[PDB]
This record gives sequence, structure tokens and C-alpha cells, in this order.
Amino acid sequence: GHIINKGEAIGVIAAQSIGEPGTQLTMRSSIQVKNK
Amino acid sequence: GITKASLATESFISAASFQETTRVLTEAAVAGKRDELRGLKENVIVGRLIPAGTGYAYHQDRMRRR
Amino acid sequence: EFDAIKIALASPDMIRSWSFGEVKKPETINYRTFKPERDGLFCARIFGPVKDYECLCGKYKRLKHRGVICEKCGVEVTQTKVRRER
Amino acid sequence: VYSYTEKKRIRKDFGKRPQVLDVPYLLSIQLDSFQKFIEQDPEGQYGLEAAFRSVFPIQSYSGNSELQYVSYRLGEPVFDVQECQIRGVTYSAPLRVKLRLVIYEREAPEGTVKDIKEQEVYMGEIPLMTDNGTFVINGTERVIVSQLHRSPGVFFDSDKGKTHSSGKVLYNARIIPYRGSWLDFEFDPKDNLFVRIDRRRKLPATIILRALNYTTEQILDLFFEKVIFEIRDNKLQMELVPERLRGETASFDIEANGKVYVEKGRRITARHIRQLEKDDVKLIEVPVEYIAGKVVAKDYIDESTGELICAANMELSLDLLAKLSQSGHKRIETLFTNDLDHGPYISETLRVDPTNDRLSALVEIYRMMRPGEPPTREAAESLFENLFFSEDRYDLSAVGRMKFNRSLLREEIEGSGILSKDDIIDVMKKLIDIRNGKGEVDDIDHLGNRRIRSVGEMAENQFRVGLVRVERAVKERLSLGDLDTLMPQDMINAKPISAAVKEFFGSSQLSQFMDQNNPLSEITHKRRISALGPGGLTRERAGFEVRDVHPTHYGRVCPIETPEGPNIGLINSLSVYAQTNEYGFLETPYRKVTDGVVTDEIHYLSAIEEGNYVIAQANSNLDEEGHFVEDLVTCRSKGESSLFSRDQVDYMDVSTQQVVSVGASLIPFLEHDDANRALMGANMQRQAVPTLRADKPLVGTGMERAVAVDSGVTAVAKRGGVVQYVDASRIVIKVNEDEMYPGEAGIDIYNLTKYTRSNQNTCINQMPCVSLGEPVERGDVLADGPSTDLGELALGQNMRVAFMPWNGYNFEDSILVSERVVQEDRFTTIHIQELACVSRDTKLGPEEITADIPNVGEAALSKLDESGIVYIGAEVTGGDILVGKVTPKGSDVKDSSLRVPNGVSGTVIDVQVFTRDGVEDDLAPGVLKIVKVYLAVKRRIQPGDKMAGRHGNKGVISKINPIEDMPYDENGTPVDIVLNPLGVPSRMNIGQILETHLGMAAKGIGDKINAMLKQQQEVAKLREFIQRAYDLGADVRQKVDLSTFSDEEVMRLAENLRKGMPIATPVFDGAKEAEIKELLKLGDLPTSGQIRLYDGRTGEQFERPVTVGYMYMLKLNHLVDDKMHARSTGSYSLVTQQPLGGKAQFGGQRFGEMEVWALEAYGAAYTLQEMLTVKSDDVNGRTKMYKNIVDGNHQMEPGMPESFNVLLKEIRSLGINIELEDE
Amino acid sequence: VPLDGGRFATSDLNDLYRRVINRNNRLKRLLDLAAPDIIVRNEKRMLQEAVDALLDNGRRGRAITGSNKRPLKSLADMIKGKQGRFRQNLLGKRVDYSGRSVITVGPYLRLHQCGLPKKMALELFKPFIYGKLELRGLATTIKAAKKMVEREEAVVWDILDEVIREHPVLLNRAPTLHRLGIQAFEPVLIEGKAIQLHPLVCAAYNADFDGDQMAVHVPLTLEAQLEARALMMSTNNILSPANGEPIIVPSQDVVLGLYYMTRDCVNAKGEGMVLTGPKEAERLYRSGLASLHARVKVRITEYEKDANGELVAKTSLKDTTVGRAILWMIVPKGLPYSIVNQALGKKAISKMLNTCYRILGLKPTVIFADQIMYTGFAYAARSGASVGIDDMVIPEKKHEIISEAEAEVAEIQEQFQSGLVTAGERYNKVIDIWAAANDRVSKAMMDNLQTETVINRDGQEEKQVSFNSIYMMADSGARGSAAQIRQLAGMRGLMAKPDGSIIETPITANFREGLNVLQYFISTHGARKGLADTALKTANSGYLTRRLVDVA
DNA sequence: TCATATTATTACGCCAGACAGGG
DNA sequence: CCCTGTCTGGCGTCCTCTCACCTATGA
RNA sequence: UUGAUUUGGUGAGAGG
Ligand SMILES: [Mg+2]
Ligand SMILES: [Zn+2]
Repeated sequence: GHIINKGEAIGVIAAQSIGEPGTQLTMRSSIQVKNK
Repeated sequence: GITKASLATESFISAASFQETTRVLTEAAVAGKRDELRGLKENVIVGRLIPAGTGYAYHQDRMRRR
Repeated sequence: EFDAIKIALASPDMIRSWSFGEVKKPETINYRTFKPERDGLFCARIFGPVKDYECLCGKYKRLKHRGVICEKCGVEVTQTKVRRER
Repeated sequence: VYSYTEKKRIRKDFGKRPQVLDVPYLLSIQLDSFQKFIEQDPEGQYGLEAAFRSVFPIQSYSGNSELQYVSYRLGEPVFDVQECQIRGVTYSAPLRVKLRLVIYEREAPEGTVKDIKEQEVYMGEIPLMTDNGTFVINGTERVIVSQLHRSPGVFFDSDKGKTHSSGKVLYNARIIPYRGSWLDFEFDPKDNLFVRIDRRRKLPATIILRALNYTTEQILDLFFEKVIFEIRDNKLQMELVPERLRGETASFDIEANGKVYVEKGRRITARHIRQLEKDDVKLIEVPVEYIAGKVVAKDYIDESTGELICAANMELSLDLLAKLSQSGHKRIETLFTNDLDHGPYISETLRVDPTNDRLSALVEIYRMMRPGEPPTREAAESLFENLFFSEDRYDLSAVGRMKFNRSLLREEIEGSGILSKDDIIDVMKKLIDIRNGKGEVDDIDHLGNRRIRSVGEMAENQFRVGLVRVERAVKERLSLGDLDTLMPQDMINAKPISAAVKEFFGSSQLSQFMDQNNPLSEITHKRRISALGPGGLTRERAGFEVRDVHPTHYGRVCPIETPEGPNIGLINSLSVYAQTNEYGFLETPYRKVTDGVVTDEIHYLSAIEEGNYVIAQANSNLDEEGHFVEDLVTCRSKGESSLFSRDQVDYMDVSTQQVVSVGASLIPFLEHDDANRALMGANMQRQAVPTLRADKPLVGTGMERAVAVDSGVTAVAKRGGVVQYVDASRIVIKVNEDEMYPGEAGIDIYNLTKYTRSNQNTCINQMPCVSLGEPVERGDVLADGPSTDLGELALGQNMRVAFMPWNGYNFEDSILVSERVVQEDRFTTIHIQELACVSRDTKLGPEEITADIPNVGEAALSKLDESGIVYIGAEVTGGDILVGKVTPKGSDVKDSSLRVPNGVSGTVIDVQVFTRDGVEDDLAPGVLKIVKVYLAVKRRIQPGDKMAGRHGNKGVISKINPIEDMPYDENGTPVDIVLNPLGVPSRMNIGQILETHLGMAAKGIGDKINAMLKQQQEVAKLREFIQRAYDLGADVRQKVDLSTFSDEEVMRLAENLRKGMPIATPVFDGAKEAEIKELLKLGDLPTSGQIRLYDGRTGEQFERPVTVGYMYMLKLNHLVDDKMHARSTGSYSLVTQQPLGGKAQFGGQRFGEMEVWALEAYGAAYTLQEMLTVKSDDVNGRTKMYKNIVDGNHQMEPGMPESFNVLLKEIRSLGINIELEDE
Repeated sequence: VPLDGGRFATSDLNDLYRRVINRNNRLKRLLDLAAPDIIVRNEKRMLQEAVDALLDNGRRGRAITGSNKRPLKSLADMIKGKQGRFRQNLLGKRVDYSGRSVITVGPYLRLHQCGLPKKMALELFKPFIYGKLELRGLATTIKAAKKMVEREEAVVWDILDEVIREHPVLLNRAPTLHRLGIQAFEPVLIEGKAIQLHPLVCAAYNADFDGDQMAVHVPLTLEAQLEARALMMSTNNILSPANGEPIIVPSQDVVLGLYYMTRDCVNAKGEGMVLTGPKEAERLYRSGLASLHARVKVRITEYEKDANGELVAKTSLKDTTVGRAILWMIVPKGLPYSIVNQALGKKAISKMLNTCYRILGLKPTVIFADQIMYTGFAYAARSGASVGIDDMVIPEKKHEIISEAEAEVAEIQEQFQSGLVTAGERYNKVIDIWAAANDRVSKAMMDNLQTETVINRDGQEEKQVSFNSIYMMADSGARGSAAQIRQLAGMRGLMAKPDGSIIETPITANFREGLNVLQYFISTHGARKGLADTALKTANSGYLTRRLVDVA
């Protein structure tokens, strides 16, 4: 819940968290307003 | 880009555990390069404490006592 | 214990300083027995004795004179893992 | 009428469509191919005779001797198949070839030879095929798998997008020979035509035309049509056929006959072409700016001065016209280079060409092919005249000539094997036509463009390699031949043919070890069509489209049985009805439809024929005459499933099984499963272990009979008759007189193969299913093999399954099993392990087979004889001694005595010993002490095994409950196995539920018959209920003729039905749902398929009634006590100091790269430090750690890993000085 | 080293060094003999190529080979590649004190502990058992202890339960992608041969139970036991590091047990009776006097912590059901009652655990995750939530929708015979009307499933959401979506051929009706493309993770 | 047994990176 | 001399399990 | 001082 501690490797957890959902991803007129 | 950026590092073991080792070892050899270890995979190669986790206090101590 | 790893080119004086003996003959081993080749790729004098603290051919079968090299053996006298670093 | 094991238990067969063609013999690819290879077939095609008629008669280079051929033969094998598997020899036959040497005098092409000699020489041994489609190569039983490769003959491929990065298409054209050099033509983005041979350097393609003795004018005659400029009254008028103006801009004034036809500015329309053809317009006067860009066709020379005006293929300017007009050449031939249609590709290639005549063309081709070594007239001419034009080194086969004439729209289909001039010119013309627009490319996945190699073709190609090596040897010996002192074995040598053919049958990518744990798995490894192998594509490179299913797979290749993983769709399995074409393509049956009436004649088609016709669907309703009952029917025209009229169709599908294979047509309710789960279901159904008690799928498809017969695991009777039944050793069948030969009085004695090792350590065992004094017919079964029950196919067993969550024990895919499954031994399978012990003479004398085992005390001499080797049969486990096999001088004596591996038990079932002549036999030399001991573990079932149904419902059996805690219905019976309903909405394999309900109905009929027969009734009520059970519902094919079963065959049938009435639900024409409900109403079961169930724990009802039924669940051979492994400390490798890998090596787990990244992701710096230094590699660290642990001090003294110092020495062993710096 | 036999399987570097030395000896002898120029040029050139082949083989023209045509492996090929020293022996190592076996469930576990077999436990903990045996005094030398555990006497199992007790192990599923794929548990010994793994933790490992295998690793030293307990313990990983979402979300059986428990029906046993607490709500459910879903006024006492760290009790009567009170007996103190007052699908139970973690911290969220899993499994067992053939209700309007679409394609093709419209506009009109008919069939079956139950209470009828089994498996979010339940009842859309363009004739038959032959073949097009995509996609996904953790 | 020393197939798909060609 | 096809090198997922097969020559 | 060979390398197939 708190801030990142002095030390915790954030590059590796970040790289794993971007590359880990790599399996779930796939591989292969004019303007009309909506609200008011 | 990420593979050109991890192969262009100031630590040739970090850039040799990754892709092509021939290019990086000849560049480091003819440059006379030196690897002040200072990262995670140099210390996973050379067999010591990671300078991130629990070993960050150990590397604070070793960097303080130089 | 140690800081940075340094990589550089290998001078011929540096390669002769690494070395422990010139590997002449290409003959690997005897192949009909168990002995190697003197003095080929897998030498005795250039590297070390196969057996720990033993002259491979015949002298020193106890723990007293670790090092003597007779002319009949042309062999060093150290550990089994000594050849892995030489 | 039925045969006598058909009246034993006749399966209730749903299915409305009457089948017209019965299933072909499922191993016919392997058997027909190898029967083509070895057969004495005169007229030469195909076989070994083709090899001998290609290689023979050998004549040397005018050496005046010519060894010719007569006849060949194969003698008896010296070892029959059983003792061949036991001994370890190949199952081969000696190839006795008659050879007739005749030797000439001087000057005898026509003269009679001076002497002859002739003998039945011996070359090689070829491995024969066993009657089931297998080989026995070195003791082990292997299978050659049929390849799927590109056909010989031209292919026009496009590669439309990726090259040039500009959206400009290319068009290449590959002439693929069956044997020889590859010739490819290809455009380049400058619109120039390029040739390349064998993927070498790129030559501009018309040089090959200049290599075929074509001048430039002949080439321009071929690839261009002439436009005639006549020198006339003024401005050098033009012959103009109006076709050439199609779609271009009128640059000048188009007028003739005193009338202005088309003015400048407007494009020429086809109405203007009609105006010029109606007005008969040919000759029109052109401006001088029209000829100022055109190109001359042929050469012209100034007549009086005697020199050249212009070379052929030269563009024209006005001063060039002033040169040629004043000389006296009145006709000017120009090349019509239409920018829309008729492009100038050959002409611009001629402008790229650095050559001018034939000789420089051949010198440039020779400098392409073989570089460095000089290009002389004889050498380059011999090269190019033997590239494509000699019968030796270039040979399009009959398949290649058929595809080559078919892709060029030639009339004939048979021709010569080599190419010619006209063939290369036609390939270039069709390629140019495809560039212009007319005609189109070919695709490579189209199974009319994709041939099958099989066993006979591959072995014939390897045998031809061996024969050309032995003919080079015969040409060697003959020119050095002295006569008459040699007879034809100083010339010929049996070594290269045997070496090549054992190289293929032993170490090839397709001669591979047979998946033998199951009759299904044998019969579906023999019917396999691999895209891999030599000359084909690889696993790790290609691709997307060759891994995908193409609309020509309908009825040739199974769409759904392909292994998941790294090779999907490369390892396709062949369909049920699909034969192989004469040329090797895949032809499938269809029913010929002349008019409204669909005729019962069949007719086979391949994919290059299936496109032209219109082919109906298998299930389209036709009633009593063959007329389609609708006026419109779903068909498919050219790979496009579309709706056509009642009377347009020319063919109909034969039967509705024909799309899928014999692995995935055994799955009932296939049409309700998803495609993915049918794939996983068929691929797991190959993997089932044979249980100890075979048990008859209640919901089958009726294809169990054909698979269990056609795979040779059951002892099908050769000649019908009665029986004598000694049987302890062999079934003895007395033969009826009509099938019995006049001499050779003769009674057939069948050998039953009792408990023995399969290739997957399962147990292949045959048991007699006929009694004594009982009639059998020809083709009937006598002995049930592994996983068979009265001639049917019983892979797994049928068990009572509830669909509900039960207290979490079946959470993701787990399966919760009662104790009644494990008490009855109804999955307790039998595994057999062969263990060898040899006492080779490594060094310091030979090793020895004696009980006088050392250091070890009376814990060695125990399960053995009074003085050596495991006795016969006890309950040996792990750490025992089987064969005392230890040497002296190896105190200094040691224990190599082959023991029992860690964790296994068993009974020594057999001990074989063809040892070093002295143990106190037939085998090879070298090896001395040869003791093989056959254990047989009996593995039951346990928490951790893997079971699965037929639909893709995998499961690891989690809890083995007691009988009491099971969910019992109100009748009192516990349910056997609880599965999980949550798998069913996601994994859309809804067929397991209909199998569950229909199996519930099947056992409902079985319980009803078991009541009517246990509470025993006279047979009138049984035959009435059996007749009601076999009528049941819609219009079907079975009904029964039950009142002709002699009042005893009703009772024997009802004895074999009291475990449940077996129901055939065929593949796509299966049982509908209303018939399941109606069959559940014949039995006294509730119509919904769902019974209220109480709980065995609490005794109180589950709310909302649950599904109970019988699913046919299989035990796959992924058993948990072959996977459980642990390591604290043992042995390591040599080079590295890290632990070994595997289970058979007692090794530890590879803590790989992503686990190191996962420990770096935490703060696990100390866990990782011991994970890669102390636990793995550093030798001082691990010995200090083991002593620190056993002292009671959890503390590591790390040090440096050894493999990093190995890295330092391997890097340092280059010219690299890597070091370790300051303290 | 020699293999099993009488010959030496020699390495490739010995071939390389032996050739360089053979050539160097030849070159020294030729420079002794004073051979002419072209001989010693070829000799030195062969030595140059031999040295260049030793160092980095194959960088020069076609690489040399010994047996048979495969090139032999040089020094640079001992360094580079996937199988060099970096990627195969220095970044990843093989590891002692490690084990591997097939996993299975065991739902009795608390989420900090896992089941571990006795045979694997006695093999992985041999040195700790040796140290314990030597401490007691039962034996003397180390040999005696190795004979004792080789025999497995009656006293080493107490030694084993005294070395296990507070010693975590690292469980690891074999494709570890993120850091939640290595988690540390405490062992509980198992009669068996399969690792029993707590079910909630499975959603972190991507571990189903269809034949999976996991590796166990033992933290040897004392700092590693403390890192396994304080950083890598499974109670410590309850939030995914990629975001803020909880990773110990209850997966599939337990959300069905909750969705059947906290729901309602318009008449049951004990409709509209009043209850003095949740304890007698469970007592009325167990004795057989009310139903699990029967709407009822209860008196619950929710603790709202509105002060500064002080829990204030407020008790009131909530109009709720019986099941919501029974599930309120498990909720900790601080959460309000409205977290269970709704129907509790999967998103709602995930935000229940998330609000418990944000308010009450870690320890009530761990014990409440376990109590959620236990009560979900127990009432899913009591539910008897099967799946039948009658549960997939075919729309009665489905056949008329298909006939109206068939009349529309008949009109478009009758215009195509008379050439009024273009071919691309015909193909577009056919794909548009089959998309519209597909959406109408899906709405017909979705009405026919989501409100099919119509039961009266004391008079005229009144409708409600259905207790159909496949609809609770879809609406709960356990397993299933709109598309999968659509393909089991309504038509399964317009499948596409591998050309990338769609096919104008759809698959009008679902799976409860039978697919005929052509429709299944078009289905196999669509599914073979998906299997090929996953089995080739995984390589690029793994190589992307590698490039990312080596740039980081 | 103990030194002698290397030749007659093609059928991936990008994607950077270096190189001779030419307006 | 700045674009440019063209050619050459260098990537291409982790973990596990089962089986078989291993240079010729030679007075 | 009380004992021993696969890793090496290829090919084929399988599991998650
Ligand atoms: Mg799985
Ligand atoms: Zn000595």
C-alpha cells in the first residue's frame, strides 16, 4: 500500500508486467456528438 | 530501441548475456573495457548478492567502505 | 574480494604466462589401454597427473613428497581439478 | 444374417443414412506401398525392377564387356518375427539377384561375346514389412511415416507484397524435378526476366534461350508479334489490325478511305475497333513521331555498301529511319509492346544481357554454375547438355510430366522425363501470360499440387542411390578387369546397398519408433501424413498457411486430428476413406450422380478433379429412390460451400464419416463438440494405457470393430470352421471342408502372444474369446488383444459419473473418484520393464557374473540362485539385486551388479540369456554377458494420475474417496466418478453430456435386462424386450432379425448385455435428442437425464437435481509415479560442476532464467545466492554447506561458481585476456 | 569420457585442436625441408583456415564437419547462442535440493501452506534429518543415519515432522512469467505422490489441473528461510504487481457457490419470516425449515469504524435473504452489510476482497479469503449445480428468424440473377443480414435464458432471473460469457475462412442441434487458425519478456 | 594396428547494416 | 554526390519426459 | 582411507 522501498528492483517487475500479458494479446464523414 | 539499447551498455557482461556475444566481446576487447559490476545480471553471472533486494544493504556497506 | 572484471587483448607474453607447457603432438590418447600421450594434447608434464597426488606412471603413492618429477614420468604431482585451470 | 461373434453382442446402431461403401482396410497405404516395392512386376513399373532396368546393363567405356540383368528374388528370412524381436536382428530378407556377365572381343557392338558367366549373386538385405505395417529394425519395432511434399512440375508462385517495399508484385515459376537441378524464372521490379538454377546467382533469363541455339531474331519471333511498316508513297504506312489499339490513347489522326475515323485525344474504344473491322481498315499513313519510339524486330543490312543498318532489338529514331529508308528495305518489322497487355519484358531482358552468341551464353552459364575452374567449349557444353537434357541427372517422373503438361494446358499426359527447348519456352510464355493478366497463379497448400511419398517410394529412392554407387564400382572394376579370372563378386559388392538402405530404415526423419500402447495408436501412427522430412519444410521455420486447413482437405486429410504444440498441421492424419492415387495424390470416394437419381456407384477424385465438378453433401435427405427430397441442396463448387439446385450435381459424398480420421471418428457425438476439444480428445485418445479388464464402450460409433480388426492386435481367423481348443498354448481350429485344401488336410494353430513388452512399456496380451467346440467363420476374431473386448475396441472403461461440484476436490479440471473404482482394479494397468545387464571387458580383465557379491553382506545372495543372477519370480522392489555382475581389480572390488531402479517394484516375468558362450546360443559378437530381465510392475490408480474422456475433458484425479462419502441416488448406488460442470460452458464440448445421458440409457436397458434375467424369466419376455430395445424410434438400419436366434442365441446375447446395452452413435449421423429421451423412457429412468442425489456425508438431498450417467473414461499413460522426483545430493556432470538433468539420471531441477528474474523481482537476494552458488555449482561452498547443515548451522560460505571459471577459461582460450581486478 | 561401451565419445574441440597441431607440425617440417613457394602458401593457408575454424567455426565459408554432415562446435559456439555458457549455465543452473511432480487440489489448505508428499519430503530434507538424528543420539556416524533413512524406520517420520514445521518451500510452475509464479509455502505432509496446491493460488500460477507439474525448491540457509517467509510467502502476494488488482480472487467453483447462495427467489420455504440473527439463519437452513435463498428480515450488527480507529456497532433489520446472512457470518467486522446484500458474481467478490484489504489490512483479508473459499466450496457442493441437455434452451423464435434471413438472401440472389446490384454490395448485404439475424437469435435466447423462470408466490405469476444452470455459470462469471452460451443455444455466427474474408453462408446450427459436415469443416478452419496462432504467438511473447528484462 | 587428414543441395521472414550504382 | 536496390548477418519460448544412434582406411 | 558414468551431440515423438 505504501511507497516503493529503497531497494526493490522495479525494472524487472516492470518488464515482467509488460511482457507477461503477451499471450493474451492478438498476433494476427463528420463528427456526431453523444453527450450534452 | 530496446535490443540496441541493451547491447549498448557500459557493462559488457550485461550486453553479452543477451544477444550476439561475438560483436560485444570484440568491441569490449579492443576497447579495453572494464565492468564495474553495479547491476543485477553481472552479479547473477559472477555469483554474489543482487544489488537490489536484500543485498542492497550489503552493496551500500561495500560502496561505503571503499 | 574483487571489484570490476577487466577484458583486454592477449599478448604473446601474456599467453606464455598463462601456459604451463607447449602442446606439440596432436596424438590425443593411447586408446588401446588407458594412458594418455607424452607429450601430446593430453600431456602429463605440461598439465598435471590424472590421479590425485600420484605419478600416473609410477612413484609417490602416499602423502609425503608432493611435487617431485622423475625422468621416467615427466609428470607434475597435484589435485584432480588442477588440470581444469591449467 | 450375422457372423457368430456378431450375434454375441450386437450393438444398437443409430444412423439413418444407408452406407454404400464399407470402410477400406485401414493399413492399406503402408501395405500397398511396400507391396509395390517388392513384387515381381514385369513391364517394369514400379518397384525394384525399375531400379534394375535403370541401372542395368552396365557397359564400361568401350571395355568390351557388358554385365546385364536377368531376374531377382528374395529368400526366406532366417529369423521369424518373434525371435527376431527377441534377438535384436533386423527383420530382413536376402536379395538374390541373377547377374549375367558377357564379355566382348575387339570390335563387337554387333559381334557375339567371347564368354559368358552367370550367377545368383547376393547384394544387401532389405527389411521386409510385418503383416501389420511395421518393421523390426534393430530389435525395436519402427514405422515409416508417409511424407507430403511438393509435386514435380511447374509452379507459378507470386509473392505479391513483401518484396520491393512498393506494392509491386513479382511472379516466379519453379520447375521442380523429381531428381536433379531446379530451374526458376522470376521477374524483378525493373520488369526484367531472370533465371536462376539451384538457388544460385541471378542470370537474365534469355541467356538460357541463347544457350539453346536461338538467335535474337528467333527469340523475338517467339515472344512478340510483328507490326508491319510498309515504305509507300509517303510517311511509311502501317498495317493495323484493330485489336492492338485496345485501351490506348489516340496520339495521331486515325483516318483511311478518305474518311476520318478517330481523331486525336479520345481513347480507342471497342466500338471504334468494330468500326475499323466493319470498314476493313488495315493500312494507314502514320506520322514520323509514331515510329520514333518503336523497336525493330529483325536485322537489316545496307545492300550496296554491305554493312549493318541496325541490330535486332533496337529502338528507332528519325535519323535511323533516314538510314533504313534510303537503303531499300521496304518492310519494317516492329515489336508491339502494349503497356496494358503485351509487355516488352523479353526485349528489355535482351537489353540487360551482356552476351551475344551461343558460346558466350554457355560460358556465362558455366561461370555461374561452377566458379573459379575455367570455362572451355567442351566443359560448358557438357554441363549445359547434362543439366536438363540427359536421362541420368535430370528426370521429371511420370507425376512431373503429368503436372507439367497439365499446368501448361497440353493435351497429352505421358512424355519423356527430361525437358526440351519447347518446355522451357512454354514455362516462360505462361509466366509472361500471368504477368500480362491471363491465367493465374497456383497455391501450394492445394492438395492437387501436393504428392505423397510412402514406404516403397522412399526405399526405392534409397535403393537407387545404392545402385548407382555399385554401378560406379562395377565400372571401376571392369576397366581394370582381367578375364577370365573373375566371377561377378570381385566386381560387385553387397556393402553400399545394404549401408544405404539401413541408413534410411535406421536413422531417418520418417523411419521412427512406433507409438505402441493402444490398437488405436498403432493404427493411427501407420496412417500418418507428415509434411516434414527430407525435401520438406521444417518445424521451427514455417509457417502460417502450411499449418492451416485448406478446402481440399475435405475427405483426404482429417481436419481435427493434428498434434498441438510446435508442429500443428504438419503431422496431418489421413481420412477414413481416402485412398492414394496412381500418381500419389489423395483421391477420395464420391457417389456418381447422373440425374435426379443418386446412383450407388462410387468413383474416386483428387483435388484437381474435385474443383471442376459439383459435389453434394453427405447428409442431404433423399427418400427411397435417390432423388433429393428438396429442390435445392448444399454442395460445394470450387472450394466454396454454396447452395445449388436439385438437378445440377455430379457427385455426392459417400458417407458422413469421410471427413475425419480413425482417431477422431471413434468419438461419439463429435458433431456436438467444439473443434478444439475434439482435437484434444483425439490426441489424448491415442495415449490410453490398456487396462487389466477390457470394457466395451457403451456409447461407441461402430468404427471400433474395424479398428480392432484392421490393426493386427487380435487373432482374426484365417479359415473358418470349428475348434479343438487346446489353447493353454494355442487355439486349434478345425477347418470346414469348403475352405479346406484337398491336400494338406490341415487345421489352423493360432499362437497367442502372452505377457510381453510393448514399445511404451505397456502390456500387449491376447486372450481367447471363443470357447471349445464353437463355430467360427472366416474373418471372425478369436483372441482379444490389448484394449479389445470381443473384437470391439476398449481403450478405457465406462463409469458412473455425476456432474456437480463436490467440496472443491474437482476444482479446475480435477476428477474425484470413489473407492469402488480402485477396489475393483478397473484401472489397474500392467507395465513391463526390460532391464539389461552386460559384463563387458572394459579394462583390467573381464567382469563376472557371480553371487559372491562383496563388502555388502547377506543382503546380496537373496533373490538369486545358490551362486548367481535373479532366480525367477518374487516381489522385487527398489534397491534389490537382479544380476550379480562385478569384477576383481576394477577392497579394490566393486558393485556394478545391475540392481532394481529406485521406486519400482514388480515380478520378474522372464529372463533371457544368449550370453558369452560359457554362461552356465544365437546373438552377434563383441558384447559378452547379455542378461535381460523383464520386470512387471502393476500400477493401480492414485491421487495424481491423469484420466480423460473422449471429448477433451482432461483431469488429474484428486481425491480417492471412500464408498460412503459418494453421492448416492435414492436407489442406493453410489456414483463412481464426479466431474465438474463448470468446464462445460467454457470448453464448448457439449458432446460429453449427450454421451452421459445416452450411456445412462444404455445401462438403464442393461439393468432392466439384468433384472429380467437374474429374476429369471423364460425367454419369451427377454426376446420381446430385446426386440423393443433394438427397434426403438426413427428409421434406422439395424432393425434385427431376432426370431431366428434359436432360443439360445437370445440368451447368450442377453448374458452379454447384462452389463449394459451397447449403442453405436455414428459420427455426424448420430442419435438425435428425442431418441435419447425415448430410450430413457424404455428404461425406467427419468427423461431429463437428471436424478436427485443425496450426499454421503450429510445424508440430505442435493437441491436442483444433478446429472448422472455413464461416461467412457480412459487412463492416459502420464502416471504420477513416473513424474515424482526429488534430489538432495548425488552425482553431477563432468565439464560443469552443476547437477545432472532428468529422472533416470538422479538429477535436480533446472532453475532457469525466468525464475532468476522472478527472484530478482522480489528482494530474494540471499535465496538467489544460494540458488546459484551453494545448491548448484560452487564445490567448496556445497561441501561446507552440507557439513554446516548436518552440524546444525544454516549458513552458507558462498565463493565463486565453477561454471564462471569455465567461462573465464573458454573466453581466455581465445585471444582475450579477461581478468579479476583489485581486492 | 567414454559412453556405455568400449569407445570414447570425443568432443569437437579435440578435433579442432588436433587438426591445428597436425597442420602446424606439417608446416614446421616443410619450413625445415625448404619446400617451394606454392606448397608453403597452401600449408600456411590451411593453418590459417584451421585456426579460424577452431576459434569461430562457420564464420568462414562452409563449416568443417566430422560426423556426419553436421558441423562441429567450436569455442565461440561454446560461448554464444541459447546453449552457450551465459544462457545455459550461468544465468540458469541446475539445482540440488529440488523436486518435481504433478499437482492436485487439496482444498482443506490454508493459503500459506501446500501439501507435499512424504517421499519427496524425505528426499529433499536428507541433511536436516541427518542433523536431527545426530543431535538426539540415536545413531553415531553419518553412515548409520543414511542406512536409517534408506530403510525408513518408524522414528524418522517424527524427525521429518520436526524438520518441516516452520520451514517454507518455493513452489514454482514451469513457465514462470511474472513474480507470482514462485511462491513460498509451508509443507503439510501428504500420503500420496502429488503436490496439493491451494486453489486460489492457482489463478496466480496460471495452473489448472489438467496434467500440470511443479517444482519445489528448499531454502537452505537461514536468510533464505526468512526471505521465503517475509517476501515470497503466499500470504504476502495478494495483489498483482502489474496493477492494483487482487490476484487471490476466487476463481470458479467458489463464485458459483456464492452466486447460488446469495440470491433470491419469489417464493421459498420461509418467505418473509423474521430472524433474530444470522446464527439462527444458518440454523433454519440446516434443520430444514427455510431455503438458502428466501427473502427475510434479519437483524444484523454491522461494525462501521467511522471514528479514528474505533469500531462503532450499528445493529438494524435488513430486508435480505437467508444466504446473505449466512455469508455475513464470515465477513469481518469493519465491512458494511451492503457488500453482501447484492447477488455476488465475480466482479463483486473481487471488489469485496479489495475493500477488505483497503480497510482492514492484510491479516483479516487472508483469513477472510480462506473463509470465502471454504464457504464457496461447501455451498457449491450443497447446490448440486449440474449441467444437462435441457439447460441449453433453444429459442422458439430461432427457426422463423432463420427463414426470414433465407427469404432475404433469396431476394438478394433474385436481384443478382437480374443484375440489378453489384457483387460487392451483394456480399455486403448478405453479411449484414446474417449479422442482424445473429444478433436477433442471441437476443431471443438471452431473454429465454435470463428470465425463463416464472413462478407464482401467493396468487398471479411474477418473473425473476432464472436458476438455469448454464445461466448461473454465465451470470456468475465463473466460466462462460455471452459468446459461449450464445454458441451453445443460438447460432454460432459467420465463421471465416483462412483467406481472412468471411464466409457468406453461416453456421446456423448450434451445438445442441447437430452440426452437419460442411459446418464443422468451416468451424475447423476457424479453430485451427486459433491453435496455430497461440502455438506460434508464445515464442514472440517470451522473447519480448527477455528483451524487456535485459533492457531493464 | 596406427597414423592420413576432408567432397556430390535448394522450399523462412523480417530487419538492420553496409555497399556499388547512378541523376 | 545523395537516394537506392541489393546482399549479408542475425534474431526468432520456457520447463519436463520417452526412445534410438553414433569415421573409414589396411598393408 | 569405504563405490561409479550420463550429460556431450543428433534425430523422432509426447506433456503444460
Ligand atoms: Mg492445463
Ligand atoms: Zn613420478
